[PDB]
Amino acid sequence: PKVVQSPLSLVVHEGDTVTLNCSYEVTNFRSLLWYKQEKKAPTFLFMLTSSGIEKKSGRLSSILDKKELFSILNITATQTGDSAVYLCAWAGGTSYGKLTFGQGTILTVHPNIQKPDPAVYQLRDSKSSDKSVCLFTDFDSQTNVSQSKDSDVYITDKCVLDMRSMDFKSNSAVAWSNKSDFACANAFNNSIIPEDTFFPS
Amino acid sequence: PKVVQSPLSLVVHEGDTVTLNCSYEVTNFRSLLWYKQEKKAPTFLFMLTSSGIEKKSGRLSSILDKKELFSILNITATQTGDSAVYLCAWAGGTSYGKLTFGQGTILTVHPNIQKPDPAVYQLRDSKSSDKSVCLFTDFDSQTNVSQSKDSDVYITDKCVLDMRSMDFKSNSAVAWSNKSDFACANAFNNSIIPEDTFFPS
Amino acid sequence: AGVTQTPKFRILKIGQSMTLQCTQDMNHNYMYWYRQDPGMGLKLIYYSVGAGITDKGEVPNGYNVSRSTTEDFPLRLELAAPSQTSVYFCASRHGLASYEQYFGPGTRLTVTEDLKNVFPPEVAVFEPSEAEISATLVCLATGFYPDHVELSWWVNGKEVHSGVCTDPQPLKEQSRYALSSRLRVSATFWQNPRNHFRCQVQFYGLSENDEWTQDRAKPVTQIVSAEAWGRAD
Amino acid sequence: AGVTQTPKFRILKIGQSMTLQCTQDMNHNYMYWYRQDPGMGLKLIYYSVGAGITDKGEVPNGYNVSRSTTEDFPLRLELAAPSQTSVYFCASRHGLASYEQYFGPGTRLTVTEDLKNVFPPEVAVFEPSEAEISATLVCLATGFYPDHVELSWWVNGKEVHSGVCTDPQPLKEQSRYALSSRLRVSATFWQNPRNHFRCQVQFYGLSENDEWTQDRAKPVTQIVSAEAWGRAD
Ligand SMILES: *[C@@H]1O[C@H](CO)[C@@H](O)[C@H](O)[C@H]1NC(C)=O
Ligand SMILES: *[C@@H]1O[C@H](CO)[C@@H](O)[C@H](O)[C@H]1NC(C)=O
Ligand SMILES: *[C@@H]1O[C@H](CO)[C@@H](O)[C@H](O)[C@H]1NC(C)=O
Ligand SMILES: *[C@@H]1O[C@H](CO)[C@@H](O)[C@H](O)[C@H]1NC(C)=O
Ligand SMILES: [Cl-]
Ligand SMILES: [Cl-]
Ligand SMILES: [Cl-]
Ligand SMILES: [Cl-]
Ligand SMILES: [Cl-]
Ligand SMILES: [Cl-]
Repeated sequence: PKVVQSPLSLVVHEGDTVTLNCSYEVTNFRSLLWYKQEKKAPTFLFMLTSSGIEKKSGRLSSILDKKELFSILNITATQTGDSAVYLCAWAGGTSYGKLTFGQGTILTVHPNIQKPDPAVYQLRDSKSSDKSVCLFTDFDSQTNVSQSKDSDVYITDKCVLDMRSMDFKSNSAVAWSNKSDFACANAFNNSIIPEDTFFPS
Repeated sequence: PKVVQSPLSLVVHEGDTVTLNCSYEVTNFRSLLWYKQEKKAPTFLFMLTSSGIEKKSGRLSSILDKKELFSILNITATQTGDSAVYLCAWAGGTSYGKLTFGQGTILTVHPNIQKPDPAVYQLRDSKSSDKSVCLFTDFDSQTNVSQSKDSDVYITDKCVLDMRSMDFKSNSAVAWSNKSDFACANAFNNSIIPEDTFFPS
Repeated sequence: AGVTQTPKFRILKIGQSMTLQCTQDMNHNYMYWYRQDPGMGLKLIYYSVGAGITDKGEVPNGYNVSRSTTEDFPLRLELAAPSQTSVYFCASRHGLASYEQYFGPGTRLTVTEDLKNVFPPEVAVFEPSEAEISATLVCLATGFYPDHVELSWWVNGKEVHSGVCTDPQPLKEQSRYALSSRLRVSATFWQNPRNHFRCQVQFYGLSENDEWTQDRAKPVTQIVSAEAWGRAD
Repeated sequence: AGVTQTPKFRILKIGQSMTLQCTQDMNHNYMYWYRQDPGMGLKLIYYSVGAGITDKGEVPNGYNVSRSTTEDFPLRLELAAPSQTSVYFCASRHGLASYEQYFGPGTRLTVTEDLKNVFPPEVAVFEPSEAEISATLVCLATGFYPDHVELSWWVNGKEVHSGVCTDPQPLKEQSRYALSSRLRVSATFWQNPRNHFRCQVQFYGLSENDEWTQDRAKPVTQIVSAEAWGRAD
């Protein structure tokens, strides 16, 4: 129990701020190392060694005080690409050097859509048996998504794309099968979508 | 867009603290009303009307300043029964009186287990065809739980019980079917449990 | 002795009528009616700042209100609709320089076309276990529609919240629903043959002349339970 | 020009041997090896504070290390085990009064008994839509094992991260896996018949003499893609 982080899971709308609290053992000890890991090798953020401290780099601040176990780790203007797990690591004796990683803080930040036009469409393959795929898009990022109903069909979860040109950031999920009896309306009844949705017929 | 709360979803281990930020429209306006709702009618917590304010009731504090839109809403020693959605409501003109409720802050707080002895057992009915149920218990509250594999079988999610006498707070989930070919080990392979688990044979 | 509404649970076919009554002896001027559901949040329907005078909230249609007296502020659904399946809350704002709003226990109602979809739950108690290290036994309610149920444990004739944990949400078998509960007791407590355990669920349902369900019986409002005794082993 | 390890993806049968190499020209004294996986978190295996000298971390067994030179600090799996399926990270601490630890791109390997479970993905591009309000088209990779894949979009011969969104985790069809991606472009962009779209996935797989899969073929390391053209409609 050398290191414990709070909160365990954090979900915020875009912007605002996040304060991540890290607690460590006081005997013995050394620098706290902040890393941000998303679907890949961890990226070094902060080194707190011996410092007072009031410290900041970029949009983040690593400031730590004693306060036997603490770290501030502020944030400003949370962005959609900031979703990741945060680790304060650890350093201490004996037998240098080493790192003790906590469970990490899973952080998810939803993008802001202004004028949602949620909807469910149907699309077909290029050259095929006329197998098809249904697409749920443009809804608000808070709306959940249900897993496979009978498990013989396949449904993904919420995923957001972006365009630098048009500034549009749009969420989406897909649901599909080979069956001809498969129909979008009939398909996604598992979870209720807002009436703002679309069923072309 | 009269009221917006952050964070949207918050998950903490038992204890520590939570600061809930509430933003409202400044023209016109009146008291912010804090409510805590869990699986039932909302319970009145705080009334912020006209106040400065530095205010606290019990283990909570409603203090608000201007700071055109803010509320502190601190907390101390988060307990397992504090899991619920929190709403700062709203009050304002014209046409009094009325409340504008935000999406609410979903707050989940996990209990502390000290010496986990996670395991999966098998149990039978009283008078039956010898239909049976498998039980996963005693593990740590962070471990996830997978939904129904083939959807023709049934699995619950993490649920914690308590005993005032023995102080023991234990998590658990159940998975069952009627089939004789159904076996606990074979059943829950969907999600990997720690090796600390138990498979009696 | 605060806001008290009625009934708690309701079911019905579409194009049907229902009245929900709310009563407060707290002597309050303002009474409200709210509608809630998982995705739409909590929104106001109708409100009255005094006896005899009402006015419209966010979703005034589909509903109607008549307030004769200060104490009671009921509402009526003229025509049932699947859109109206929900949890309603009667509120009371009093008030004099006071925005505090108190709520009743809440009511839950559902609308289904055929009405033959209504089924009573099947209760079972499963008595464990091999490997009792220290005993946690579970109860299963299976195949019940609608979703209105009250589950609880009775040990030796008395209800106990002591070691009991119940699922906050029921599982879906495809309508229809399945709920699981469990309780954990001391090893020596279960091994006492003189101790009795009963897992009881109260199912709210049809009242009269629906008539019944497909292939007879009836899904009336009833109590179904399951019984277990202490095992000496 | 930092920590660089190899290979990126690996598969193999149990009781089999593998070597993972890590190289740094950064001139660093301390080199580490970490093991990661969804439930067990990130933990240290082996570490070396200098060339010629090594030492054990949290999970020293199942693994072995030999460091001749300062630049390279590899590790070897003598006997493959299902417990060893994981994502490994080579790290570098340098260091002089410095705790900063830099990581390589990471490597992912899986262990399966039969090895006949290995399948190449089936790629398809679906071209939408009726009701194009403003065009978002999706690609499906289906029925691939193991889980090692690299998916991406090529428009007119060039790869684009512009409007592309891909699933962070693959779906399970029961082994085996299915992944979905999508991109969204301007309405007029898709309607140009001169524009070409290719959804490409790179599948890492067997090298030589496995031999192959049940009922022939082979699941070698390959690239499978899907093609779409601009629709004038
Ligand atoms: C972090 O948690 C500790 C106790 O776990 C507490 O004393 C401290 O105030 C917290 N830090 C912040 C910034 O809230
Ligand atoms: C709440 O959010 C506002 C902006 O949305 C910010 O200015 C304010 O500082 C926040 N309050 C706290 C206590 O962080
Ligand atoms: C309720 O219905 C009555 C007649 O049934 C009607 O006169 C009244 O206007 C309705 N309520 C409202 C608010 O319109
Ligand atoms: C690695 O294996 C060699 C022989 O194969 C052995 O001598 C050495 O001790 C092993 N490494 C460790 C750390 O024990
Ligand atoms: Cl035992
Ligand atoms: Cl209940
Ligand atoms: Cl009790
Ligand atoms: Cl259109
Ligand atoms: Cl990818
Ligand atoms: Cl690009």
